[PDB]
Amino acid sequence: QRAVMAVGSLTINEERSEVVDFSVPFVETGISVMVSRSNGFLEP
Amino acid sequence: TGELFFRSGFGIGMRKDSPWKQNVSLSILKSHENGFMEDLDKTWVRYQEC
Amino acid sequence: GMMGELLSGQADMIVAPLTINNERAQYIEFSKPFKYQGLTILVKKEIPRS
Ligand SMILES: *[C@@H]1O[C@H](CO)[C@@H](O)[C@H](O)[C@H]1NC(C)=O
Repeated sequence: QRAVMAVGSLTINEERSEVVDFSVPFVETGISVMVSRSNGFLEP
Repeated sequence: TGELFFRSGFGIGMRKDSPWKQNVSLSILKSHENGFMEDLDKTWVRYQEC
Repeated sequence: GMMGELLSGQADMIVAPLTINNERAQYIEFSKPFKYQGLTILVKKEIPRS
């Protein structure tokens, strides 16, 4: 009860779903993998 | 063609007095986080390509 | 339509592709979306030959 509203980059998770309540999300995101790009006869 | 605009999700139509809000939201989130949604997407929307 | 049928009490839960909108949410509460997809433009493409 230190704050009635929390705003930030808080990812919606199952654990936080029942402990606290959140409104409709405005920006979608999720799990992603970041990796450096690798370099790379009239047939086709 | 074109690009995405006015992006928005889906939803479930329920009456305001329905006591099934949390009991459905938790199940939906569990299914989403357990990989059911991606499996359904692969097995229903990605049959063949061009 | 479906929204009026839901409001009339004939139906209690809806599992169908329904886009969440402010006007719809002002009377019928929704749940967390299953997936995030917007709206695009579909046009039939031609095949240039000669
Ligand atoms: C919703 O879930 C809680 C705990 O998981 C349970 O106590 C409650 O009975 C459920 N609601 C209904 C309508 O069954």
